[PDB]
Amino acid sequence: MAIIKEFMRFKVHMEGSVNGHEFEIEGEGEGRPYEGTQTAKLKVTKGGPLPFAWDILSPQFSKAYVKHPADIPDYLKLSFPEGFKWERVMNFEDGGVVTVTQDSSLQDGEFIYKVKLRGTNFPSDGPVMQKKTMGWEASSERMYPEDGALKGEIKQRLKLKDGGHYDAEVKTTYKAKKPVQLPGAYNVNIKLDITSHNEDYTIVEQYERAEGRHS
Amino acid sequence: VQLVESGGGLVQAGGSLRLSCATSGFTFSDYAMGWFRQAPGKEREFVAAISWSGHVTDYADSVKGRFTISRDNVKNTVYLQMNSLKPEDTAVYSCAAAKSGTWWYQRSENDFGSWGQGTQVTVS
Repeated sequence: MAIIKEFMRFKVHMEGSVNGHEFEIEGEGEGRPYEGTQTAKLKVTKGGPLPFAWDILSPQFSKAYVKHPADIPDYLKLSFPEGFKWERVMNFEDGGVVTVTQDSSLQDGEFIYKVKLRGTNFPSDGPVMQKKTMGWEASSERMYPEDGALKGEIKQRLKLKDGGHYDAEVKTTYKAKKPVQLPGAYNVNIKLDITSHNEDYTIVEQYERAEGRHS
Repeated sequence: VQLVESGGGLVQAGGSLRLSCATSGFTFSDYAMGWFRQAPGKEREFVAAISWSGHVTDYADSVKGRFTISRDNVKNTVYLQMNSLKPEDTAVYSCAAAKSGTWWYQRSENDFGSWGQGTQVTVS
């Protein structure tokens, strides 16, 4: 509790590849962990401009910033200063697949995020490789303990510029690097938006708001 | 430190097997695991690998679509479901734990350690 201050900064590094296009992203961010709110600024340092929709990347840049009821153990906050690790698979309806592995630690007072990501089997004419997405709709992640870790499931929806939508099934596993109290099953409501971006999305600012509730 | 493969056997092509590997001596759920196979006279080759969470899997091209790697992080066991078996799948199959606790699509034999004794798979 005393190690996660009410205002926290973080740095993030991502190495990735989508349908063969390789890239690196460096970012800084900040937020109020106990309010469940955060913002980040991200810069494509290698491989820019990206030939794919930024949206598939935005959910990969921070579950330390989730507002939790007092009766729900904040497992991921408790994992610090050691931190936690998480791995994710997003299976999109058109066959596209994104895999992510991530490490979160605490160093010199800030959170350090190391991310690796791979996207594959995205149709060439699909909305991802053609940049036809308008960001994510608000999501509810079903969290539950299992295998000694905290798992999360979500059915997520990307807005399509034609007024339609692009569906994805997301499963994530978060595990503290030290023994900490796991919660019971609950839900986390998440809103993620791109708040600013330059013309070619080589600099992008994001906002996320996350809140835990009972079910 | 201790990996024991089981489930091998002899079947005709088109059949199925399910290899398992029981683990002991380390926090299984923190390590990626890999299946390799070694044919007579040849060197070990990569078959499949699975990250610590089980969400990220990787397969050699020659088995993709036919084989499925999985894991049970409660029982601490690795599995390789083998369907549509072909004669060229005949080999000794061995399981290994990744040396580094940060696997990411690493297929090299040198990226894995603590090898079990293996189990024989023969396909006619």
